[PDB]
Amino acid sequence: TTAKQAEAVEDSDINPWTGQRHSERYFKILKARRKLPVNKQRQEFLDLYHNNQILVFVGETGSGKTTQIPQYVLYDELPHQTGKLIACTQPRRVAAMSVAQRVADELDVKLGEEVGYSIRFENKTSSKTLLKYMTDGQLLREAMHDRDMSRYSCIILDEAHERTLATDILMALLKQLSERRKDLKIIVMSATLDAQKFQSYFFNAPLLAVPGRTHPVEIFYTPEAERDYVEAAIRTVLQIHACEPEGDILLFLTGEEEIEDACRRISLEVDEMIRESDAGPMSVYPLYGTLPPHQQQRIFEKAPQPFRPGGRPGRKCIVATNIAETSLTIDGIVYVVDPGFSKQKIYNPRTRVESLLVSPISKASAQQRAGRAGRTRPGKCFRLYTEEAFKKELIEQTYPEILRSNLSNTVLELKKLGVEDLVHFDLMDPPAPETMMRALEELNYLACLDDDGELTPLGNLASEFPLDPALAVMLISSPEFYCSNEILSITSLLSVPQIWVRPANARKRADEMKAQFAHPDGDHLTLLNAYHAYKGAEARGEDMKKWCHEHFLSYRHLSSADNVRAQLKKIMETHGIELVSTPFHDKNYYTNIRRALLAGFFMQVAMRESSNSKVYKTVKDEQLVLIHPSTTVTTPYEWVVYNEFVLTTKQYVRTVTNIRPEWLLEIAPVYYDLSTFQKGEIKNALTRVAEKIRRQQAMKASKAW
Ligand SMILES: Nc1ncnc2c1ncn2[C@@H]1O[C@H](COP(=O)(O)OP(=O)(O)O)[C@@H](O)[C@H]1O
Ligand SMILES: [Mg+2]
Repeated sequence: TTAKQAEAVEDSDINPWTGQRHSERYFKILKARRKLPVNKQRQEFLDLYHNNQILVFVGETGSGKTTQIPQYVLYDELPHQTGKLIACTQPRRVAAMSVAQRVADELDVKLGEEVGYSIRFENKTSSKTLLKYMTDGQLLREAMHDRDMSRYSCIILDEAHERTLATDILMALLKQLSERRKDLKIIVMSATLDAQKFQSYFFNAPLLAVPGRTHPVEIFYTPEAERDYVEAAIRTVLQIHACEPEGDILLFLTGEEEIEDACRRISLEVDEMIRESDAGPMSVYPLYGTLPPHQQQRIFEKAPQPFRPGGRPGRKCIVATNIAETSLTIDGIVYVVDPGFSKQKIYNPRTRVESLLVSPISKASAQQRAGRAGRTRPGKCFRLYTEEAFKKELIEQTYPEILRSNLSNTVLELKKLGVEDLVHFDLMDPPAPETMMRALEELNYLACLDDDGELTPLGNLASEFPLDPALAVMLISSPEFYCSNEILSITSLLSVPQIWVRPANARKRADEMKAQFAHPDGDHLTLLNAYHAYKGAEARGEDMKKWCHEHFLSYRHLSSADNVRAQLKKIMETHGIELVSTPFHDKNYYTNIRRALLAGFFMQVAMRESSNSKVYKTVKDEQLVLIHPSTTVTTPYEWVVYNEFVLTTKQYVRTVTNIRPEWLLEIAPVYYDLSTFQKGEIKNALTRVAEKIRRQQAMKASKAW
């Protein structure tokens, strides 16, 4: 129970968890581990853990705080083994999976056995699991079925400073739960030191702070901004690899596509650089949210060394998103390239505009990025933006995600959790009252709540799905349109990255191939066609990776979509939701699907303003939009249902499907209650089609007597 006793247990020959003998790797890694900053304060941790129910832990990135602390807890409760588990929550998937693998290696056990991870649609655990690294959202969803979280004896909320939505809701739930369950330990971990609010919130909880031990980082700035930050970044990476000593490079970018393309171009220009120059070898690794486990783990490979000793220093380049900002640490990094951008989620209430958007980072973010370089040795950060700009463009911190998000899912989850008074829920930072209200009416239109604010059977059923309320409701309602299977496929496809691949060498081909999958009526149906082609090839016995390459489709994203589809399907079967399909010979096959979309996306509809323009106008928001140029639809109809709302230089809607206005009035009578529309073109059009519907009811057949 004391620190040295725990160490002596760790030092033993046999593995206490598996009854097998420890490997040499285990002792190598152990001896390595005990050099970490958190180690020398282990005892001080244990004390604080032994005398307190709730504890606040604060340390810099690279301390050991995520990999070591759960293990400290594990070995501490080892002598009196409890039947419950240890949960560590990471706001980022990749962090959870990667760290799970690491701690698996440190405990000398198989991943998914004693140490396991839990992500939405990705479960690497079993009955053997004592330590689970999960996404905070995943734990939040577990709480909905288990309000007291009876399977956990200790819960470690990690990376709390990121102030994500699920983390905050979890903090509230756990504050309220610490009063009921005194047998539950709670450890809140952070990187930013200002956790006095965390203390005050959790009944003045104690604080353990690890002294920062980062080496000095020298910060470099450009003279004047460079418009295209990507090639700036690439030329920077090249200039470093050619004109600097030993070390590894951390290059921050925005998303998957940018990262892959940049990796490829860097690889090319480095390859040519080898044949012509003094520059040594350089391996390049991508790092982003959707990346599969193997490719995640490949970033921890060590750099290649020169062809001949004494010169040509070789190295690694990690082209990562802001995951590498604070969530995880890579050793060997000495240089950091910071273009100053990240993909941030923004939400405007009034305009109802929810969107992902590449935007300027925060001052705090910038400082973290710079900080990573000076861990092992003193390092330098190349910031592409100007110093003056740094000083006065950059917001000082990224505001709480709660403050900038759609709270429909949140309110649904809270209702499922039993919260009967939302506007008093003791969250750390209460959301804007009008925003949460908007969540309430959005839930009202989906018929997930009754007039008493309680869950509709449909709402309760919707909470059982790992989906946004709209998507969930669409899926659940689909049997009424006699196309549940197809809507399942489409839900799955909508829940994974885009499936299209467009390599630089084969663009014209790729595009054309994409066009071959195109359905005339909409993008959802195009996705459906591609997926069906994929399943046909799979059934036929084809090599699906080769088939996907050959057809310019992402095998990763498609297989992922199939995984998601499987899980959603068995959730559907559990709760008695019918799986039905219209015979393809029927003329209503596609119309049933297009209509089925309106069950969940009746609020994301736009109307073409005139024939003299390609401009569409959203319903009840009066937002001017264009159909995104990445459409398989060559003939957009007057009315469209869109899935996404992206903002670049112009406001786009993405993944649109042609619909008939009558369907809006039929499937969505309450929301398209015409008397609740403002004066304008949309109201007039819908009025005309309504009056048209009345003419249609020419029949006077019912009269009986
Ligand atoms: N997947 C991994 N493979 C090898 N080493 C790792 C891995 N993840 C983290 N580490 C090491 O563990 C140390 C502590 O980092 P970690 O505990 O993951 O996060 P935190 O910064 O919260 O402590 C780092 O110095 C890093 O070198
Ligand atoms: Mg960590």
